[PDB]
Amino acid sequence: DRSSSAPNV
Amino acid sequence: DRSSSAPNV
Amino acid sequence: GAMGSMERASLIQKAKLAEQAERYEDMAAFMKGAVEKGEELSCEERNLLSVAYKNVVGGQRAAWRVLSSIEQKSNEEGSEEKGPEVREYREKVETELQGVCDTVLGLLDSHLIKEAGDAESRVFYLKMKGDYYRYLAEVATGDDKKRIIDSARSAYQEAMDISKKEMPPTNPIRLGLALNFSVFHYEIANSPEEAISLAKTTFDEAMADLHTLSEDSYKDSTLIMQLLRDNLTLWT
Amino acid sequence: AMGSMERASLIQKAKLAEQAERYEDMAAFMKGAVEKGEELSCEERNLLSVAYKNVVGGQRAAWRVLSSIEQKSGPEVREYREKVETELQGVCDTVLGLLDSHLIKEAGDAESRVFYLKMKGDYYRYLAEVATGDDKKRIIDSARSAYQEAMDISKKEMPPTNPIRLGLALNFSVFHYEIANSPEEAISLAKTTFDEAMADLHTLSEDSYKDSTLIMQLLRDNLTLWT
Ligand SMILES: *CC(=O)N1CC[C@@]2(CCN(S(=O)(=O)c3ccc(Br)c(F)c3)C2)C1
Ligand SMILES: *CC(=O)N1CC[C@@]2(CCN(S(=O)(=O)c3ccc(Br)c(F)c3)C2)C1
Ligand SMILES: [Cl-]
Ligand SMILES: [Cl-]
Ligand SMILES: [Mg+2]
Ligand SMILES: [Mg+2]
Ligand SMILES: [Mg+2]
Ligand SMILES: [Mg+2]
Ligand SMILES: [Mg+2]
Repeated sequence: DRSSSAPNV
Repeated sequence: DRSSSAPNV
Repeated sequence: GAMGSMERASLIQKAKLAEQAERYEDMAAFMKGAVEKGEELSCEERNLLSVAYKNVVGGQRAAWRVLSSIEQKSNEEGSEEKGPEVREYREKVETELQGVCDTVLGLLDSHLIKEAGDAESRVFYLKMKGDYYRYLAEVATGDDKKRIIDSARSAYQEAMDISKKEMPPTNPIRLGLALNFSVFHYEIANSPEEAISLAKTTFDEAMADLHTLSEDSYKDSTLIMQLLRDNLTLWT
Repeated sequence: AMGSMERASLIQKAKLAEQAERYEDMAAFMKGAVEKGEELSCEERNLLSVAYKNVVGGQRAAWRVLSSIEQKSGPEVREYREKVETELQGVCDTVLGLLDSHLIKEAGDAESRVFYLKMKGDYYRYLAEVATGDDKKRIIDSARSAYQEAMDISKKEMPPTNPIRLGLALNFSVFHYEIANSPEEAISLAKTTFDEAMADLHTLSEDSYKDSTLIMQLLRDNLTLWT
């Protein structure tokens, strides 16, 4: 997988 | 609630 | 840029790439370029053309419906302040939607309908003409509305007449046409009786010949028949 | 046309566009709002962020699909990948342009300063994802510098469980891992961020609890992936 970055809140 | 038309195959 | 000078094969390939990238606006632009090379489209290529524009106009229709709902909720609340912004933005989205519809109808008229050989391709394109006039009808309000509805009906009826003469009752395109014409009757032309009668007849005649239907079209045709049934349940 | 619209109308239209899932429109409305020259509130910064994140997000997804096909491999896929890439770079340049010309200032609260510097880091990071030249090195340095400045402010001015501080730290850790080939720093930053945040979680206001716990979960998910 790719790393997760900050999502839309 | 809308009727269903043909979808993408 | 400048698709007129591009190889037809390259435009088709780029449409397939755009599909994989879920870039439907690009996909539609590539297929428009391919049509403008002036050769007929195969069944596969007609599918690419259809998927591309259906996804583009589909997103616009969804957005229009959201905005129209907000607009009417605002208006009926009748508050002294809110309403102009949502109206303006609904109008903007509507104008873009009409532009895509006009592009498709333009292609059908200038390149695809006249030049189609076989019945299958003729029915497909006449169905598509019906569909994009129907999408125009969804947002039409003037006296232009009546004319748009008549254009949709005329396209669908011509397609129906050919499909009945030239195509088996279980043919996917014939079925897809019949489904969409029934939706036109119900949702656009305020003719629920005709909608139900067409859908019911289409379903029964398809089911009667289902044992003859080839395995290659089985999935598509049974899906349409299920939607006929789903609509019939909704409408009755 | 945006210049002639009132600021309040642009904000309203951005909210309408959000509801319609029309993110390109939403971004254009928020760009117009920024260009009115007044500061953005927390809520308005969210609108700006969501709009451009969704636009560039779609382009990044498409670029990855095309780049994958290209690497498996006529000129078509290369050409089309280049086209999508150029559009993605255009959106990044627009955002970085707005940050530089209007949003990043010496003044205003730490939260807004950190937010905009984080965003600068993010959009240089997106440029870095597709960069290949010597421009790549410069782009990476620009991302790092933006993130580092944001980190320095956040450490001095903001609690460890603050959502923006956390979001910054998460994205900087991703930069370390995915861009700068620094897994040790990525893991160490993520681990330290998580522990320090959890240690102070009992002091965090309830209005930030959901956002902060989401970021902390992503820190944990990344840590599990990276180790
Ligand atoms: C052979 C040919 O010209 N085709 C096959 C597929 C398509 C594009 C979509 N249709 S349709 O609109 O007639 C249709 C859509 C969905 C389904 Br399940 C269906 F059976 C037909 C014709 C172009
Ligand atoms: C108050 C303020 O300026 N805000 C609140 C939301 C946002 C928009 C994007 N972030 S973020 O990138 O710092 C972030 C994203 C997701 C999550 Br769950 C989070 F906690 C922070 C700040 C602008
Ligand atoms: Cl507008
Ligand atoms: Cl291209
Ligand atoms: Mg050629
Ligand atoms: Mg009121
Ligand atoms: Mg109108
Ligand atoms: Mg003004
Ligand atoms: Mg390039």
